[PDB]
Amino acid sequence: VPVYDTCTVPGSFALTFDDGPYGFSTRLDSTLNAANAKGSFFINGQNWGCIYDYADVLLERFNNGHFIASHTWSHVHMNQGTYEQLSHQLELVEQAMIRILGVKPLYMRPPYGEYNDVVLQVLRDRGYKGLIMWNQDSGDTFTPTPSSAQIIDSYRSFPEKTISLNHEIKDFTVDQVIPAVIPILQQKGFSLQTVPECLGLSSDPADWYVRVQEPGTRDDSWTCE
Ligand SMILES: O=C(NO)c1ccccc1
Ligand SMILES: [Zn+2]
Repeated sequence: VPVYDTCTVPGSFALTFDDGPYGFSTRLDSTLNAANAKGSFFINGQNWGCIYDYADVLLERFNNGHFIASHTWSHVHMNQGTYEQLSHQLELVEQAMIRILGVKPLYMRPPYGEYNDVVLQVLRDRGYKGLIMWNQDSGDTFTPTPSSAQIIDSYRSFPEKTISLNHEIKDFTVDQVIPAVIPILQQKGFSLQTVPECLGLSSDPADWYVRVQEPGTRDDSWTCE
């Protein structure tokens, strides 16, 4: 399976967000949507909330052309898992997206940026088309944590074709950084694209997923316990 860390489309720039959705996600998506900016979201199943409790955010995200991909169910250190454990960690997110959205993801980003040959083999066997890394880090999960002003200033020098790592579980990323950096990036000539579009893969959201069935209605299986 191919590993990607840099866009190829001239002028493109990928704002990417890990570990969500979360309690500020509706705000984040409204900010992106108001600027016609597209985000890439690498979601968990049970980590900072249960994915089924975020179904409405996920549906808005899906239907507005944002890119949704897997970050594993439980945010595991994948280099420590067996083939079978990793397959389960991916299957569980696939199943949630099948229930909520009717589709399976074709892409994923490994927690901690940690992967190996077992990870790549599981991805190949499960039909994934790509493992998505990054090439610039906002620092929003560094500890001690930089200020929003520091993060915004770092964004002023991230060049074209950046795939930027952010975490939507950080309130200041949603409330301070992204509202400041969208105009910085758009006004200097960058196109805020999803990762597949910026890689010269398809710009059609339907090509980022495999349709399995019609989206489900919420029932008692929409649970993480
Ligand atoms: O899982 C992660 N981000 O979503 C991660 C964690 C540590 C370092 C780099 C990335
Ligand atoms: Zn993560």
